[PDB]
Amino acid sequence: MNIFEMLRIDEGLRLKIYKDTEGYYTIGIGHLLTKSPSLNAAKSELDKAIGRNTNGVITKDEAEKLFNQDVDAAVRGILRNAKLKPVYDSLDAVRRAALINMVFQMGETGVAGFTNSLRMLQQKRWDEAAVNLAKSRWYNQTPNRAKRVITAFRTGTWDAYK
Ligand SMILES: [Cl-]
Ligand SMILES: [Cl-]
Repeated sequence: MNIFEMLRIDEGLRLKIYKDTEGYYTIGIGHLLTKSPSLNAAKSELDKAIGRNTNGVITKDEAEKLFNQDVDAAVRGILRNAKLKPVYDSLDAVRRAALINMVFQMGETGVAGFTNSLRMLQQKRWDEAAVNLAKSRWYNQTPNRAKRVITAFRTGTWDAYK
């Protein structure tokens, strides 16, 4: 298992513009287009991202390309963040993937806000961090996904995804 396969499972793949769990226009593999309520604004961002007049529909290759860029950006966001970097550096491979997943989902800013959880991860207090990670809107809004990511932090294995 790896970061790509993990996120492909959590986000799924959709070739036409759709609304995410929060109701925002998205496409492909969890690629947020805009938070704006307008479909046109969404279509405009899509075309700008792909480089062609899409009409709200992309190909698989196009979805994957956005996905590669998005994963790359998540990692780079973590490494550039003063709060996140040190955590990330302290973790093993599986747990690093869990942190990337969260950043992909909520943004660096969002994750950087889990101050207490981050400290616990850094200290390697797995069970404690898992409980703390669960006391959040994130867990309450997308519990199944949250549960899978939390298990990875807790156990250091991909069991939840197998
Ligand atoms: Cl983009
Ligand atoms: Cl969920």
